[PDB]
Amino acid sequence: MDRRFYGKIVIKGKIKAVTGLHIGSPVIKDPHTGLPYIPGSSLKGRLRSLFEILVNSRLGEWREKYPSLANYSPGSCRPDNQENCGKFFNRKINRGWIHVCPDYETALACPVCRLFGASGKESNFPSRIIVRDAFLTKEWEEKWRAGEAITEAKIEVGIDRVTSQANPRTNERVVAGAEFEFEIIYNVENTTHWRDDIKNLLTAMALLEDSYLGGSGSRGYGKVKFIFDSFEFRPLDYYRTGKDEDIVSIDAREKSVSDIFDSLFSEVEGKL
Amino acid sequence: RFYGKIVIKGKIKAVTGLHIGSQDNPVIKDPHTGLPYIPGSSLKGRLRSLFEILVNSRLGEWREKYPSLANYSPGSCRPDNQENCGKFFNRKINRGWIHVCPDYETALACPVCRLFGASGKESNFPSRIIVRDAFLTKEWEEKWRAGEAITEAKIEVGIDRVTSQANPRTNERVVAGAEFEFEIIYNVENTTHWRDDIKNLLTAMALLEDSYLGGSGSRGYGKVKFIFDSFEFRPLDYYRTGKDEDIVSIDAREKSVSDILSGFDSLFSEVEGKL
Amino acid sequence: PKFIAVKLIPKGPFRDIPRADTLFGAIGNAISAIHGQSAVEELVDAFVGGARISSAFPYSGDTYYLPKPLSVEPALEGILRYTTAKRLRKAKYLDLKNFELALRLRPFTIPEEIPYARVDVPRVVLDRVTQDSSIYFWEEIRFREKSGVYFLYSGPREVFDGYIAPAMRFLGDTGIGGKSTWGAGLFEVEFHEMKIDAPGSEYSVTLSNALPTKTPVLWRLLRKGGWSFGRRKPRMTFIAEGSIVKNDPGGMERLELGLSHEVYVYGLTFPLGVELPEG
Amino acid sequence: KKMLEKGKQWEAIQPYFDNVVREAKNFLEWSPNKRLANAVTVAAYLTSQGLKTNQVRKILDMARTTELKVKRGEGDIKDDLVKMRYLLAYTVGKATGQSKYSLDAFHRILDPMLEVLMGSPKKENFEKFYDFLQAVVAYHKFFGGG
RNA sequence: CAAACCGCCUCUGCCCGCG
RNA sequence: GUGGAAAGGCGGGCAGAGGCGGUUUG
Ligand SMILES: [Zn+2]
Ligand SMILES: [Zn+2]
Repeated sequence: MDRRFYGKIVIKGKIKAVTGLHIGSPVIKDPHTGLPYIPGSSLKGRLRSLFEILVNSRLGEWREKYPSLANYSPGSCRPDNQENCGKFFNRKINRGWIHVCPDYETALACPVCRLFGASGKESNFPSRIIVRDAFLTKEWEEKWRAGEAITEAKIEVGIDRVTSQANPRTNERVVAGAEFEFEIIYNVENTTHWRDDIKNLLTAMALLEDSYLGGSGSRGYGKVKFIFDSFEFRPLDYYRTGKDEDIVSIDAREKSVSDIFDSLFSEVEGKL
Repeated sequence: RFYGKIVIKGKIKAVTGLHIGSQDNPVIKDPHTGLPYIPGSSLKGRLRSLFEILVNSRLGEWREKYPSLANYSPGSCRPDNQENCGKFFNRKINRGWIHVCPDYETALACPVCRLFGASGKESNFPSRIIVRDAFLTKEWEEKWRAGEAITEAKIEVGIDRVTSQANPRTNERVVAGAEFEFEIIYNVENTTHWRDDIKNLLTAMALLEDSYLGGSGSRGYGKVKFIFDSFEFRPLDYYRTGKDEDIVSIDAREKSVSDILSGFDSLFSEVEGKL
Repeated sequence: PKFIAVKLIPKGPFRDIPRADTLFGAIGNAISAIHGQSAVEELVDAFVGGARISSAFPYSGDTYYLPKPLSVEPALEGILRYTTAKRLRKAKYLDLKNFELALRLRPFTIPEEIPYARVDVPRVVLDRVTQDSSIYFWEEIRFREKSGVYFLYSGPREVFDGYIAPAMRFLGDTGIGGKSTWGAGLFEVEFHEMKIDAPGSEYSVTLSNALPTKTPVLWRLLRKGGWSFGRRKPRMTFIAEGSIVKNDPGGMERLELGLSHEVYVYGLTFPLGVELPEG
Repeated sequence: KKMLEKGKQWEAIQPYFDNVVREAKNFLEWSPNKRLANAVTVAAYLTSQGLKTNQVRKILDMARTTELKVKRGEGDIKDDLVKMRYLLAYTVGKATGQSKYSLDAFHRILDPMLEVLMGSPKKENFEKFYDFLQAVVAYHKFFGGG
């Protein structure tokens, strides 16, 4: 029922591996250029996985703003192996539990599922964000071309508690400071709730910026920072005329908690 | 009638990995050589879906240019399960709902079915573009004969939200950076409709620059990129006599946003002088 | 027997190896769009009085295949192995050199490779709101690298030069049958000459779908219909190719179908001489 | 011969171990099964000695760099081929121990396949040493050493 | 002018839906 | 005067949880 389209807010910028960055495969590398990269699967599934638990904590405090959160109650469906019952984490993937709403009209009011999309039997909601793969920037293509190391091999160990017998292994991780260039597209399918979706995406970006991305993470292998370049709007008439009619938010030197908001997005409000 | 055929040629650049699938998930490949390819239907229907959504946004604002969008209300016919009750996505093929017009003379004024084609009952407006099938550029067959990998195998995982349990699957994705070679042949059947049809086709292509093409697109598997070579008009007299009468516009280094405005007042000034 | 050979270098996959009935329909629809109504009737009169075309047969890199005559089945033992006799009866397309052998009832060889593949691709239909899918399968003829399809033309040269050669340049950019908006029936056309060494007898194999005016000698029956501007054509009993008539010129039939114009179905023969056994 | 690498296989698989190795004093010796057939017998009597395994991967990364330079990486694929000769004996020029005798069955096969590459094809003339470089490691893992 | 060791293991690795 | 016309193999899914480069040598 009723998919519309008004435009597409485009978020561009850089991902700064403030510490090392492990996304296993050996870090993944695209087969052509040979450099490492960040997928969009590894990033959408980690913005999601944080905003999940953010909703699960506030699961009762929102159900007058987001309906169909009334039909859940916190926890997993593992202590009673059923698909759709009163618990929030209501899909089995292979042996593990994940919140995906099972319908279109249920998931249109879920805050997680109107933004990261859903699936199901006899109904399906598709996403509103597109999270593209993040390759190395223009600087680091050439820092690779100038001969620098782009990855490292780190050597760790495991010590016996009684006799101090130690047992090494080798991880392989992107060097610190490496910088990848990303893009996130929110598809404005309704002009009532795009503020809420851009603000929930920024909540997920802030929670990722305090947590890690991939790899061990609890041992230091994460720590991504978001260096913003351009929010753009690209309205419905950019695509027909082709002319530069798109509204840009000026945030080249701001934080993901500094966007989050009424001062930045005022022309996007007025353009409706 | 018929007044010639405008042939649009160029290249597609899979800037991110391109995945289509062949029913641990393979991609579709030519059964004889083994190279991948982009189907013509997978490209055409993605263009049609994008332009359907764009039109459904604009059923109030184009009612004077295109009539027979006055017969439709913006929405879908899935809840009230009568076909063409009055919503836009009115025809049900098997389990999904598409906007396909039910007649000739209602689809001559609807901008989707005038270009992409309708089916109806006793009527059948056929399409007006031919989205020719897209194969790897000969540079990327030469890279295929240098032993280089032309597809990859990407392992993804699903993870329990409480206990962090890995649940992995693999997808076979085309190597990012690949090049395919497309062709789209528009049939000039009525000399009024041509400007609006090519503008709508380029609008549908430019929505595809910011969308994806098949497969897990929101997990980063689309990002297609059109790189035009040339247009040709191929007039009615060309198929009669077989000389070189066809106007060749040259836009070798132009994108689809640089093509809709920059060349449409200028690179089609020669074609409007021949109609 | 000097024939013009039209080669259809494929740009994609066909829907089927085109019959003569859907080659002539495609030529008529080309001529009505680049010339007019009154030049399709002159095409039809040229094929009534003179010229004939044949069905399309596969080629693969300068080897041209032709259908097997049915004249070799009743006396395949007198030619001659039970494995060879069975594989020599199953096979459909003989090579041009072998085909000229088998027209004279000589021992021949079948090709050990077919130039195409009938593959069925799964497609899907997605609704625009929920992206909720529905599969169907679609069959098509997917060709190899140098392989493709061709057909033969007899008759005069002003008919070829005014009608069939413009029709082939038109139909290269709107294909021969099938989902031609997926870029299926499309091709590049190029013309050669073929010469066929054929014995001058009373009996003729037909290289096009016959629709005869009298009973033939040995035949292989083929019902098919069509679709003419949306209207369903009734099913007609053609003879399939490679079948033996004697002195039977075939015949086109005009249909009714409720249109602005009559619709001809190409039921003419394409005779090559053949040597029979005693029955 | 899985039960070979027995204890006297060092005194059994050095029948003609270095003669044909010195006869392969260039890279493109023989494209056939003689590559694998030599590469099994090379590791067949290393295994009776020590052969500390994981001190090799710098050459693996260096061959990866030269292979990226095969894949349109750099036009000069000459300096990294010399940097292996710069690191040819520094390992036995760093520390010695119990597995040194297996290094005696490792250093004698270096200079037959290392002095070649100054006037060589950079993309070509390289895959056969690149195969012998991995099949010895592979069958040495398969006999049970790593 | 560094003596000696340890130089990866533990777990899942395509599903629900269209015919 | 084409066994045709219309039809996106696609929606959702973090390669992840755990592990001192360490033990002895005036
Ligand atoms: Zn939900
Ligand atoms: Zn329509």
